[PDB]
Parts: sequence; C-alpha cells; structure tokens
Amino acid sequence: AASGVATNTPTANDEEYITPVTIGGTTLNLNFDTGSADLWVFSTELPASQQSGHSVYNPSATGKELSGYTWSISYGDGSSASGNVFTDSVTVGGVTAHGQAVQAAQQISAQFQQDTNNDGLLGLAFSSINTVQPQSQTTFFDTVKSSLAQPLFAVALKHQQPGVYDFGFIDSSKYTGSLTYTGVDNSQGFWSFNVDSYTAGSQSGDGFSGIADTGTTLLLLDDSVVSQYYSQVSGAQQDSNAGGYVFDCSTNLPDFSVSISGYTATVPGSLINYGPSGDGSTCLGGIQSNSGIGFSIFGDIFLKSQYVVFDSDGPQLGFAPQA
Ligand SMILES: COC(=O)[C@@H]1Cc2cccc(c2)CNC(=O)C[C@H](NC(=O)[C@@H](NC(=O)CC(C)C)C(C)C)C(=O)N[C@@H](CC(C)C)P(=O)(O)O1
Ligand SMILES: *[C@H]1O[C@H](CO)[C@@H](O)[C@H](O)[C@@H]1O
Ligand SMILES: *[C@H]1O[C@H](CO)[C@@H](O)[C@H](O)[C@@H]1O
Repeated sequence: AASGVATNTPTANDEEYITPVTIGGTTLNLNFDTGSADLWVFSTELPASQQSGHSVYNPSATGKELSGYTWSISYGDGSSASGNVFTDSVTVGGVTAHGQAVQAAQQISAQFQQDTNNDGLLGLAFSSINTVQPQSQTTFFDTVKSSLAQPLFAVALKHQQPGVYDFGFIDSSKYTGSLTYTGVDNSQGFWSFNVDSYTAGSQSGDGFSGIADTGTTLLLLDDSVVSQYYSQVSGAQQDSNAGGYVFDCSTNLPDFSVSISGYTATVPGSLINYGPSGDGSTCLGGIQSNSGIGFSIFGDIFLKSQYVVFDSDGPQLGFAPQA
C-alpha cells in the first residue's frame, strides 16, 4: 500500500502554505487547498511575461490532452483562473498518481499574476466540485485513495515553521492525547462540520457549521461573533488598508474555542495575532468576517492549533491539539 509525507512551508506571515509536487518530471510549488477540488498549474500556455518567477508545466513534453475539455474556477476573494486539461504523472510525498488530470492555465487573474510564491493549487475538497467540463475529474487524493494504506490525509500547519501533509496514515506524534471525530457533510463538496457552541474570550454562544479550508489564511466567522471578540480587545478598529480589525501589536488577545462532538478546539490568543498589518504600526487580527455567507471558514489561523484528519470513511474529520 502507499503512504507518504509531503512537507509544507508557510510564506511570509503564514499567508499561504506551499508544498512541492512533481508533474511529468518538473517540480512545482503548489498551494494545497482543502476548500477546492482543482489541480491547476502555471503553464507554457500563459503569456511569457506571466511565466516569469514561476516553475511552469509544459504539457507538450509529457501530458495527454483531454480533447474538448476545459476548466474555469473562481474563489471567495474574487481571484480566478482557466485553461485546458492534460493527464500526467503527479507525485506528492513520494506517492504517484498516474493519469491524474492536470489543469494547465491559459488565463490567471491579477491576484495570481502578483503571487510568485506558488505555481498553482492542488485541491483536496471532494471531487464533486471539480470544475473541469464537460465532465469533472478526480482530485489527486481521490485518484490515489484506494492505493493508500488508509483512505485519508492529515494536516499539521505551523506558525513560521515547516509542517506536514500525511497521506494514507496518521502520525500520532503530531498531537497531544487522542483524536475526536465528527461527521462531515459533503453535500456542497466541502469538508463541512458542525460545532455545538463557541467561546470568544469571556463570551460564549450558540453553534453553527463551517468548513476545514487550508486555502483560506484567516478564521472567518459571523459578524456577530467577530464583534463580540473585538469588543474585548482594547483599541481594536477596522482598517480596510489591512483587511479588517487591527490592534496594537502588544495586545494580550483572548482565546477562541469551539465545541466539536464533545472536544474543545482552542485557538490560543497568540495565534490570533496574524502579523504586522501593512502601512503602519498595528497588527491584523486572525478572526475576521465571513461576508454574511451563513457558515464559517476554519482557515489557517485555526488549523495552526490542531492536527486534523480528513477521512473519506464516513466521511469524518478528526481533531486534537497540535504537538
Ligand atoms: C468556493 O470556495 C472557495 O472559494 C474556497 C472555500 C471558501 C468558501 C467560502 C468562503 C471562503 C472560502 C473564504 N475565503 C475567502 O473568501 C478568501 C480566500 N483567500 C485568502 O484567504 C487569501 N488571503 C489573503 O488575501 C491574506 C489576507 C486575508 C491577510 C489568499 C491569498 C490565500 C480564498 O478565496 N481562498 C481560496 C483559495 C485561494 C488560494 C484563492 P479557497 O479554495 O480556500 O476558497
Ligand atoms: C506510510 O504507510 C505505508 C504503509 O504501512 C508505509 O509503507 C510507508 O513507509 C509509510 O509509513
Ligand atoms: C518533507 O521534508 C521534511 C524535512 O524537511 C520531512 O521531515 C518530511 O518527511 C518531507 O521530506
């Protein structure tokens, strides 16, 4: 059976996490994203000026076209990309997917034209939300899962340190105590789960649903919860140059926790200081608004506190404090 360890590394301020992937023999640095289901890459089909600062996929060398097939994706921050489709060999942590659909970019939006830290995305959401047309394709994980020892992957994201994506096995040294599992609702293609209650510092409230999403930097909550949290943070104010609530960098921030099937997942206040906010001398908060969408986004701020098991059997998510 197959298993492997893929090493991730945060960019500055842990904005995103990058992991190397070898496609047709070329290694690209990709953003592993449990919130989407497309494996797309910078390619030789982009204008030459947009290739600069990247490693790029050359489909002509090793790929097999899917004639007539295309892809086009849009993300929550308004970024987007599109192109055509080839199958090729894709290796992650020593585990090879043969005949994996690789979505070669022809068009990329401004955000991607400005980010030279990644060479594309590797989606790890359910394959039902893959965007390839006219027929959807499987994620790397779904392609390999029946070859793995167990049909799961697990994630340790860290603050300013390398972390892991474990494929096909659980590393019990990555967490304290035992895992607690909760049921996943895959009806919208996400790793969605329920929380029974939350604690924002000195205030608590009722539960809600949200998605485990490695591709979102922050912990995005309802505006009522965000307001409750920052009401406890002296001097907090919104700054649209920075991206939301900011505060003095020396602030002692309250913890934030959720109740997940009887387990308390706690984000220490230290992790809620995202980093310097950008002009001047404040720090951006790691908790921000979810734009009124009606569910929460358990992004990297939250995930840095946990080891998280994404198990296709169920499906289900397992949580324990990171170690
Ligand atoms: C339709 O599904 C998506 O777009 C999914 C899931 C989702 C759903 C609802 C709301 C969000 C996220 C909530 N998330 C968002 O609205 C924004 C999110 N982008 C970010 O976090 C961006 N982060 C920053 O700009 C740093 C700032 C916030 C200090 C991005 C550069 C990593 C984002 O769109 N992430 C997608 C990947 C990214 C590389 C573009 P993801 O695939 O994780 O988003
Ligand atoms: C992941 O698990 C497989 C299956 O036991 C091993 O072969 C591999 O070395 C890694 O520990
Ligand atoms: C990624 O790299 C880290 C070491 O940098 C390993 O521990 C891991 O197994 C993988 O090679």
